[PDB]
Amino acid sequence: MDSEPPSEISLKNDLEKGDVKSKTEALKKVIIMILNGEKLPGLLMTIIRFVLPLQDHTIKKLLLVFWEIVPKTTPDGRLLHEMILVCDAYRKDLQHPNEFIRGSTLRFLCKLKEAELLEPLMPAIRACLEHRHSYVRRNAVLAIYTIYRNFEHLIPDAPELIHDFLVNEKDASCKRNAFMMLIHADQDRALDYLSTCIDQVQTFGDILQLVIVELIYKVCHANPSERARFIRCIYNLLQSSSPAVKYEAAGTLVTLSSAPTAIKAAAQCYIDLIIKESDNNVKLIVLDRLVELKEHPAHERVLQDLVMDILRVLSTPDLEVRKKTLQLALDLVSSRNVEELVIVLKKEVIKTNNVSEHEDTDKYRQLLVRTLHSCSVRFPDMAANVIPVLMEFLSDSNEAAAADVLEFVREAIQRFDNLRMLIVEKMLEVFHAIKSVKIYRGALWILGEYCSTKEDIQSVMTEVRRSLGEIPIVESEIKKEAGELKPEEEITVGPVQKLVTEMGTYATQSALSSSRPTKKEEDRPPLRGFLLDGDFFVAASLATTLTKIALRYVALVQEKKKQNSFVAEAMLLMATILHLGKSDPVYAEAYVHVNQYDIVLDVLVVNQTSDTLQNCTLELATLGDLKLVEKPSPLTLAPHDFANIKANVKVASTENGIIFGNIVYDVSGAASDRNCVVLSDIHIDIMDYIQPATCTDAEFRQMWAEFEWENKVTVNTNMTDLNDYLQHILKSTNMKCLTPEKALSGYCGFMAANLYARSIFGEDALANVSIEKPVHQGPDAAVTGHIRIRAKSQGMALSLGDKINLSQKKTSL
Amino acid sequence: HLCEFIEDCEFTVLATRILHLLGQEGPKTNNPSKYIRFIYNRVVLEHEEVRAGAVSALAKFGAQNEEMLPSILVLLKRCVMDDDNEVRDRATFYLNVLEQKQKALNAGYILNGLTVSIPGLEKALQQYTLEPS
Amino acid sequence: MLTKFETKSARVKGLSFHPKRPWILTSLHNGVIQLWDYRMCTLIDKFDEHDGPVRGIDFHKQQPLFVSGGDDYKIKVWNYKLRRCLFTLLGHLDYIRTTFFHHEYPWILSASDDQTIRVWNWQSRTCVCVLTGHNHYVMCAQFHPSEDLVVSASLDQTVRVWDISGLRKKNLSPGAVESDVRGITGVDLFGTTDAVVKHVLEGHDRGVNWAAFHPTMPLIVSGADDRQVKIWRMNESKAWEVDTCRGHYNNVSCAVFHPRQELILSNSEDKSIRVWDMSKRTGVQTFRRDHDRFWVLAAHPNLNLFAAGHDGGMIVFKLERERPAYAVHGNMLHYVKDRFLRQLDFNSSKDVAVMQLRSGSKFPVFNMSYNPAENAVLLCTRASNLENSTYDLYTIPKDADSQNPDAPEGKRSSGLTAVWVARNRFAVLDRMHSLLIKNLKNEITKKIQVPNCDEIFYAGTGNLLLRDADSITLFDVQQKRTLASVKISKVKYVIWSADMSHVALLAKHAIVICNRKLDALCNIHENIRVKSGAWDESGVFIYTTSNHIKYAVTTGDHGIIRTLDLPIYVTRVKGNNVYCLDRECRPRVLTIDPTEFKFKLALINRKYDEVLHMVRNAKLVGQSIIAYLQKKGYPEVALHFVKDEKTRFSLALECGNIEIALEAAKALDDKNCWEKLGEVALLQGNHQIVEMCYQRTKNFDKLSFLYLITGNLEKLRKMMKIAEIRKDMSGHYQNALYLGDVSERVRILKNCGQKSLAYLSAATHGLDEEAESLKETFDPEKETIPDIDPNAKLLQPPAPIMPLDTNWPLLTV
Amino acid sequence: MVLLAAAVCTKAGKAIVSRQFVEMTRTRIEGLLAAFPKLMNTGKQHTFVETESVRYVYQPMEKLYMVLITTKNSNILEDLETLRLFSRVIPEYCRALEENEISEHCFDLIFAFDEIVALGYRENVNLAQIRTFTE
Repeated sequence: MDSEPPSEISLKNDLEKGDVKSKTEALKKVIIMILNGEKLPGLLMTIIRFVLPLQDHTIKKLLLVFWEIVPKTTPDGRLLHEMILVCDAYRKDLQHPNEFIRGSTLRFLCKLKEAELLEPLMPAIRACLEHRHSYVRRNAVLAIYTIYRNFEHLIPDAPELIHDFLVNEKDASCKRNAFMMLIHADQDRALDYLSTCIDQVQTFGDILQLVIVELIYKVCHANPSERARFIRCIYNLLQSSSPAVKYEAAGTLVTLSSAPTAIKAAAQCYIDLIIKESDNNVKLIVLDRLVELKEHPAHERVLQDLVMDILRVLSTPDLEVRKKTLQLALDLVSSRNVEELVIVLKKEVIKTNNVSEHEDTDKYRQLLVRTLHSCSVRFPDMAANVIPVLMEFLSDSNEAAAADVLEFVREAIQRFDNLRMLIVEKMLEVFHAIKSVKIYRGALWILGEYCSTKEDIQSVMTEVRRSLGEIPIVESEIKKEAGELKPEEEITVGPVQKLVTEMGTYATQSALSSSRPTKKEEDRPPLRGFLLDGDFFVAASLATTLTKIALRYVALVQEKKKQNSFVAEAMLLMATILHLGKSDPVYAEAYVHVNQYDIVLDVLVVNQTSDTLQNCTLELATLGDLKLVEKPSPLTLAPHDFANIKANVKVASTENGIIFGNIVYDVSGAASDRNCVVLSDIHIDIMDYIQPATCTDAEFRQMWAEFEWENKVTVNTNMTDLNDYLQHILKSTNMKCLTPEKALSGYCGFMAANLYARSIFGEDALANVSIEKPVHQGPDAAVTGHIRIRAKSQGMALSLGDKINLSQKKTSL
Repeated sequence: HLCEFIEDCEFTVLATRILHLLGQEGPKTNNPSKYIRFIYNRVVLEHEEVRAGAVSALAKFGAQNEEMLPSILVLLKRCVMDDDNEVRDRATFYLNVLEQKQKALNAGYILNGLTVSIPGLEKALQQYTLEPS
Repeated sequence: MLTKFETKSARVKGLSFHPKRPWILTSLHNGVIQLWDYRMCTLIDKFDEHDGPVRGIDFHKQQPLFVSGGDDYKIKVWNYKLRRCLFTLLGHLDYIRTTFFHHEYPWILSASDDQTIRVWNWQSRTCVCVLTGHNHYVMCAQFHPSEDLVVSASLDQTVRVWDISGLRKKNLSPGAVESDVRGITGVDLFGTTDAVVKHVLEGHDRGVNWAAFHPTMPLIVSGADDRQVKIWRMNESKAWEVDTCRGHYNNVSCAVFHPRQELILSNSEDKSIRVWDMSKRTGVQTFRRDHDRFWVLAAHPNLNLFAAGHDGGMIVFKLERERPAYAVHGNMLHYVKDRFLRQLDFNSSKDVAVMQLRSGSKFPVFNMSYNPAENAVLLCTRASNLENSTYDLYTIPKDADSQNPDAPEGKRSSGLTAVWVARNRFAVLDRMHSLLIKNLKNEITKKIQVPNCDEIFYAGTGNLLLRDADSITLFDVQQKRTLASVKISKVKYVIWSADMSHVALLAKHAIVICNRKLDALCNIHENIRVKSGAWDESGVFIYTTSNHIKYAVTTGDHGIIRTLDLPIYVTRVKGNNVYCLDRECRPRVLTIDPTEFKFKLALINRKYDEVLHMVRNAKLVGQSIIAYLQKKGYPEVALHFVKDEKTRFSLALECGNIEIALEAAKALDDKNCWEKLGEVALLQGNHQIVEMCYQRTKNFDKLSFLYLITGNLEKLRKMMKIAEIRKDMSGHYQNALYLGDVSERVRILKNCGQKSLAYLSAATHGLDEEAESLKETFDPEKETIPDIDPNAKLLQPPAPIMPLDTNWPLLTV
Repeated sequence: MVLLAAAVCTKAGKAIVSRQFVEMTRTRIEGLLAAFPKLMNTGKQHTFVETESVRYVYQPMEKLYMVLITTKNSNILEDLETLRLFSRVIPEYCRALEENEISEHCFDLIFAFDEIVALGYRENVNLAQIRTFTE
């Protein structure tokens, strides 16, 4: 009988039957239905009658079982007395020669904090005063303590009965087996006795002595219990810069992340921390101790650095461990992050050296070039390293492989003015075999800026200019680029001037030069030719032309703040980006009142009628996410009764199977068809059910992408900013205004709120409230705001859309 | 309004259309601030060609309307509309011409802020064959 | 036809409509019976009462029960509230096809396929009667709304009308003493197979499977095994009244009358359900619903919906109206037609209804409209949207078609539509489907007029002649011109004040009440759109927005007057009463009370003495009397209710006299209140009150600070000691400075162990001896001269004021 | 009490047999055991997993969870050790875990629970000790 709540009639029958097995099974079936929480008092006389005196342990044990989980509730066969049918003949049970029945009886009897059993539990310590097992003596210290807990904090429970009444706790210390139920409030002499016992311990018992009294002067003295306290005590005597090298903490710690890569990744972190405490700049974070595994002697054999190499990773162990490991290389050794990121990047970025680090997918290659290159932009020393490695990247000599390479290096030159003169000659080489945009773009920029340095350019450019591949974006990049630097410093059959001619043709003009350009018609609609066409005031010469622009870098460009940079090593970053970091007539009148922060729905129940409505009961219901914190409890609604009855309200619950409308309120009365009527007290909305939750800009952005929010409305009374009406109203449809999606200035400055919720509707809810408050001569519609809304199938989107207008209720009875 | 859709799955092209049109018209019909706020988010997570488009458009947008210059500056300093890759190069040019230079060039360049080419009306014939295939 | 309900259950042999409630029972061939709340969508019961087909099903609503009959050969009675079998009885010896319940005593009738229908008395031991005649199966037994007679449809080619209180049937010749039944050729030929004959009816269509009545007619229609339906008079057994309806293709299981339409609805065991003309008696149209065969039919005796049972399940289907147009005059509701004929007026919480003569509608409603003075009703008839029909005007208090044909009142004339309009006796009509104006020449206008025409909009309903083609257009009195057009969001209704000059329109929050043309007088405060609400011409606006009728406002007061037990629409407010009718159109009325209204009419006119009487438990709530009256910043209302320890606290800061605060603060059992009121206290000016508070919040140090500022020295010392012990070094420390000598610090600091600080303080005052004590007890060296003096005079003259600022003067207003 | 309940669960969505030492967790016992043990106590194949602010210690046996729950704790070794001793005692009564056989020996298991953990303090048990009681 797993859980069957109607079966009590059969149990009575089964409980006495003249067959002992049946009786045991019955009583067992009662236990299992109560434990789940089901019907049990009908049976009581039957249950109690067979078992009572006997020394036959199994039925007695079963009855003994049922007296610690419901004795108080059941009363057919027990009623209320001092020597109840729980203990009257269980004084026999306590005083049987078999330890088990006595012991069991003692154990339940003393366990209860019952006051209708207080006297019978007190000399119940007799059953276990003699200690036939470790179990008997432990059973005794726990039972005396449980007696002490049960209203006997004074002389009824404190001395000895004949050996224990609160003194097993003392005795246990010096006896062969220990266990101290003495944790609080008990004899001082036993506490003292436990200390002595630390030495003459029994190990289970030591965990009991130890919860009470901890800290040792020793190293130990033995056993897991003492050992477990000991690592706590050690952390005290050296708190300083974490544990560093984990103590006896290490054993539990592995299981704490049994799923399976995460342990190594964690372990790797600690091992890296431990090596050294470095400068602790941007991603140079290694704490713990400065010297404890050093770094870097030149006589150390086979050195520290061997372990450091693991941390430099491509994936060399698996991805979770990889992400931890790349950060960890950066963390022990660099200048900041820059130094060790360049080494690390050199390995990752595409080459002709190894083909286990090159790939023909263009974005990844490109990104890897940008990561290597960002280190230079960060720190100078890296410029010198980067440029020759970049030329190796080029040497791959696939159209695309060159292409990616050329694209970053060209950015580097914008930063690094006439420093990378050397690269230009390498960069031209792979520009001729071509099937893509990227190669043309980049090459034309290097060869263009670099012209003073070289003289090749008609020849290199011209094979490509009459070759094909994909050429949209090529136009833009060649347009600003081709002439640049020194007015007449090249010549192969086209000097720098031919280049300016070319540069202009490629931009949007027409001219025979480099055997004509591939295309002329520019990239995306805004860019066009014209700016540059106007430009080249002084023909490709460092002055105030293309050259200027080329040998200068747009805004601030420093660090790895992503200003001509990309922020570490490209593969590690994907993982970091991913991390969102999300945090019968009846009359009612009613108002909601709050006194001393108690929120209640006031209801007055009125019988305007002369007719009888007796049988009157009042209930507030649990609909779904609405709940009663206590229904109105008066038996009112009688002939010409006016009553004030208070129903307390909650807003947060779990969905019930009954209707999901406004608030259900139920009054009952006389009638047999409609004994229960549902009638209303004032408004509560569907919107309550939504649950508020919040987003950060990353979670908002991810969800924006994840599912559409095209749906918009413009809501009146969003004249005001985010903070005022809009927040308060948004709150009531369990929403909250978080992070921005705005871009403010002297022409821009709609207020933008990123909203989130996680509705109990199987959807989230998100929105952006844009408040069109004029920051221009031509506003949208002046003050008002357009709320762009969604939910996960946009079923709550709509709630956001209208619950940001207005919202107010009041009455004054 | 259409741009409200989907931040980066809407594609390079829609962002390029609101961007190109907002650049070129220079809205006084609605406040450009919604448009700018919408485009600003799209650029971050969408392709190079649009992000490059967005800086150059902004520059033309500057030259045609004086008002606009403050938004150009918040957008261009960002790691997005400048300082990516292609976006940087175009930006360095477009920015420097607006910021630094006379804007003889910028002024000249905007004639409305028009597209890169004016073809015929391509869609209708394409559509005719394509539908009962 | 609209599908209200459709649940696939599989082959439903029996179907019955509850006459009390809008419920359906179905008995299935699968042996399951189900009771459905078809409007609510909630399964009431489900019983497998027999293995095989259960062919008959009935409601036994005399006490809240359902009755079923199955092929167990029994009529069983079942509880729908307790789900138990109330009683079981032996109907017959074969299939119980249909069962019917007597309302005389708990007698049950069962019709069987063993050729008899019997009635059995449970209450006693008796089987009271058996009614015999059939020679082949009584397929169905059906109640009329009177309990005296039943009809049975049997497949021996007859319909037998029975008496249930009678032995079989009950009749006796007055022209002879002999039995009515003749077994010989008389004026008709039949056998001897009855006790007597009251009425043997034709059923010839090779046996009739079912028979049923229209609720208000003696006429019955029967569907039979062939493919015809035959309509019979059961009240005379005429054969000059019986017409045959032809349409079906195979054996017709049933045919019953549609209560609410002038059609007869039939269903057959082919695959079609066919609908029949009830003024022509042949098939108008056939529908296939492709659930295959239909073995049962049902027409609602509560005139709700209509239902037919099929072999896949059953459907209850809807041919009814939703949201009808209406107006209330003084005690008369006038509404546009809905099910259950004409009803209205009276009740206030019951779903019962009762009749009064106030029918605005008494013929197909093309238009129903009130006069703006409310003296006539215009009902436009003979449908059409062509250019002509008829319009009949009725008098508003009691309505006939014509009142007298010899009197100006109740006349009729032609006009496609006619609808009343302002000037308060006028009407405007369409009689060419243009806008024509109507006069009669004095009194409420009844006579057709052809001059004046327009070329915009199209005739329909209204109250000011509403016409639509893209908007709701109000038309003028004597001008062809559009008076104005309204375009707004609606909840499917148009709400009139009661006078039909004015109109109320529903908007995004609540409703707005407006005058003639579109001019907004006010907006009803309430978050959500109300279902309906009406204004007693202006002022007292009463509305429904849920299940309760509450006043938006009366004289600036706000109240919920009372709740009803059903959702409802306000019919309008004309008089003190507000009258309501819902979708089904059951009435509720409510007297506007002097409950909530008097209380706040009184509080507004600053009467508190009046207001105490006014306080009743029909309006007490929690915050409109006992805590709403704690909402004046110069307490007035606040003074009156102050019973809550919080309201008392509040009251005190709003005056600025915190003498009461401390006590409320006390009774709030809280420290925070004492410190905050103490601060307010310092603000009224007096520091005695501040001290007491601040002392018990334990801000001895704040006090220490306050105290020279206040100019006490005695009190300042008390603070020093009781802050000494706390080691508040910006409490105990203060006071020594503040008195002219520093000695207080010296000891406190000594106890802190701050010997240095203690010496410096002491030494400077020239208490070098104490300074030395501190040095000697602790580490010496007192010679050192810090960035502060270590021995330069400290003396201050403490507080020149003789009366202190604990004794700050006050008068208090 | 430190130990709220000691519970044997079936992840059928119910507490099959369970023990409430002193009247506190009656019906409460079933809801906790029913939700959390279904997800492996929300574990990942880790003996300690904590969910809804209640420490759950467990061991899976078939579709069943033998579960120890605490919301307070005195020592690391101890919580496992009572569960462990329980796991020696449970196959003696029910031949592994299995809902029907667990159900039949409600009395056996329940009695062991009272004996093993008394007023939430982890006593010790053994298969021979168990015998005296059910004798």
